[PDB]
Amino acid sequence: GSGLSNQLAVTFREENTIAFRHLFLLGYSDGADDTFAAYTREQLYQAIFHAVDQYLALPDVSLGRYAYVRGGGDPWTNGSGLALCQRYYHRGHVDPANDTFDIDPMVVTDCIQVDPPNLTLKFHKLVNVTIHFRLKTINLQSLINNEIPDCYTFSVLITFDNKAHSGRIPISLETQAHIQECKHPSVFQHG
Amino acid sequence: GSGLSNQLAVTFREENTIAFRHLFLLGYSDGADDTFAAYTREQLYQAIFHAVDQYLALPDVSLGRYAYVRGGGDPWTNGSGLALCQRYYHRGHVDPANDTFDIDPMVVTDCIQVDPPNLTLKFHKLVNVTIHFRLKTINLQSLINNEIPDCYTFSVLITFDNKAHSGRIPISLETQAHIQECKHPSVFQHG
Amino acid sequence: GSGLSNQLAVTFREENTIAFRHLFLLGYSDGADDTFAAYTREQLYQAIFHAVDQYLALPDVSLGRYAYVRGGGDPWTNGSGLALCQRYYHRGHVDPANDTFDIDPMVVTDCIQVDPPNLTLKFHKLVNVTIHFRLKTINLQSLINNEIPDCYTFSVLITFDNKAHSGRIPISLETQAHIQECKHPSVFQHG
Amino acid sequence: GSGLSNQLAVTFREENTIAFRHLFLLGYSDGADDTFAAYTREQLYQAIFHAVDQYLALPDVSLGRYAYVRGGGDPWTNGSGLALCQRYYHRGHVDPANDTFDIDPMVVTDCIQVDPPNLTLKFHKLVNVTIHFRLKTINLQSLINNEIPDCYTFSVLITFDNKAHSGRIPISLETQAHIQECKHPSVFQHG
Repeated sequence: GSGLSNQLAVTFREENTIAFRHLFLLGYSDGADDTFAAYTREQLYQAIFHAVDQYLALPDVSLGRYAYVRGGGDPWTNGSGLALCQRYYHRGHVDPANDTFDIDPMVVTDCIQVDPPNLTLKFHKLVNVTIHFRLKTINLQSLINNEIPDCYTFSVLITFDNKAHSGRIPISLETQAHIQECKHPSVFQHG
Repeated sequence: GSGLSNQLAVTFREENTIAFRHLFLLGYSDGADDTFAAYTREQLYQAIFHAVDQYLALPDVSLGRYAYVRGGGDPWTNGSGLALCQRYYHRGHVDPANDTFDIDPMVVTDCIQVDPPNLTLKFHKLVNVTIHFRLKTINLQSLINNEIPDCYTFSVLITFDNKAHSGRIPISLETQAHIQECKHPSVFQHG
Repeated sequence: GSGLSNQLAVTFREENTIAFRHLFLLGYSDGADDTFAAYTREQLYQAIFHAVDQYLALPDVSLGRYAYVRGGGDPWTNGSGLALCQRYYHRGHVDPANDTFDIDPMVVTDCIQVDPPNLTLKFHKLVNVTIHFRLKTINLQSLINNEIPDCYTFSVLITFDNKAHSGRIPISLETQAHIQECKHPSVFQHG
Repeated sequence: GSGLSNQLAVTFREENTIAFRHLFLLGYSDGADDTFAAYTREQLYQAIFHAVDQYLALPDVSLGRYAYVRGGGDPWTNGSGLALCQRYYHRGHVDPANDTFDIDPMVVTDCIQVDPPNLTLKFHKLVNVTIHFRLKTINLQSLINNEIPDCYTFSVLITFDNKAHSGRIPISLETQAHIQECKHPSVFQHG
């Protein structure tokens, strides 16, 4: 009943999240979560594009059934499903060879909008790169616990964090889950 | 003698089972048991077919000597060695884009019979896919403990579980062992 | 001095042994010792041949300097460096399909001799396959502890164990070390 | 403030160091630090060259911004960025086949100088091979803790250790960090 309903819901959120890591993170394998990172530019660009591409090809490859979500204040412009954002110092003259730098640390955010069916990164002044998108899905497992399937909206955030400017960029994927009743649920139930 | 006979028997069952995982599970490696899963359709189809194909090519690749078993009530029709079954909701209209669904949760089981020497999966309404088959083998190790080799029948069940409808499908292989005396065992024993 | 001399010697034996596993065991990686095994015939033949071939190509690929050893009662015939042995039941009619077998458990050992610069395995009656060879090397590290380098003879035994007849064949490599003074050691030592 | 400043600095040093391992060590993966080693000559030469080449291509592949450093007494001749050194016994006649050796254990160091924009190893008398180079970088993360970015000089030492003459050559990368104020730091800071 209820204690089970909660565990099933948490489990549903974790399983989807694990699925998202395998689908969107290039070269991801279980147990690699806090070491997973990019070390070269090619790796980073390959990781960034693979994630956007897997987002576009989702209906054709995923074992789940997800609906795209469009709109919202940040940072999806209208019509937008995926936001590929770039944060860097407004001014970042960095010259270790002469032991100097000149910096305006105000952070600028450039975001590219991608609507569900090119990028020039600023490495020396890059704070980070994020990929934001939402996916909706029905929680069918509920039927086993004799409950009406729920309506989930997963907010997915992939972060390529360069805040340490260490030559190592850890990559992570996190999800927030908004749960509500579906508009029209119908489960035939007599026999 | 006897305490050893039991441990040897358990060990025999576990070793065969581990062998089955390496032979029938595509991409399997030790220590991956409870994380092993499919995340895309291609992976899933590739996993399903590899298992059936390895079953067909068994006599030509295995380091063991297994005999195929035919018949039985469920779910082998007569003449059948391997049953590839599919379980899905009788009715499963699932539309997250419009927050609705319409479901008849009665489970339907479609099984394909494969006789020892094409598949269309229903992802949005798929409960699971199973592969059932039996293999017989002689337990020769018994000779070391000065015992007459036993006759084992291994019932193998491979499950691709989609009950969580999470986008992640864990894959597992389990075995049940039926043990009995062989019809005619002969071990020359004088010298 | 002496406590160090012993640890250095043990360490020398372990390092060489670890090196032997990487050189002679096909697909070997650290930490895989008690799970390392073959599951198909191709794997097994590929493992067996790779070991013999690496033995033949040793002078051209190893980071160490090993001398081959010839002779000895078992199982090197004279002129022999490597013995590839096969043990199987003198008689092993094994027919699980009809639940019978007929066995003469006397073990027969067929060994092929390979002299430092084809195989037909009996799977259903195979007890095991071994590869035996000896390598000599000088223990130079001794110089650090101000000692005269030692003369080591490593007896290497690789076993592909099928005694469980489980479809799984664990593969292992073990070494015995015979240590003695070298015939003529000379370490210039004035400055 | 200060407790954070220290942890951030230590973390900065560790992250850069981890980055160096992924960039310069051929085939490196996390968690492999004390087992990482070469077992054949090809592996060793491939490891040595990959490290030098990655040093030369650094500006084009790294996610960080490093400046090369030239000069210094040991072992960079002037104009030198990378020193590829070789240490071996002045005299090392090693003949295990006849159980003898003749050695002059005085160590000779041959170093090749590489200036930022062929090798013949002596395996039987090789003590080790080292690769020494320095890289400078600005510690930008400091801005988060409202501090002026620091000027770091990383001294990188890669060691291919053959002192055990065991056939196994462990490979490691270590760093020393020299920290000082930058010549001219400027961080605009009003708004």
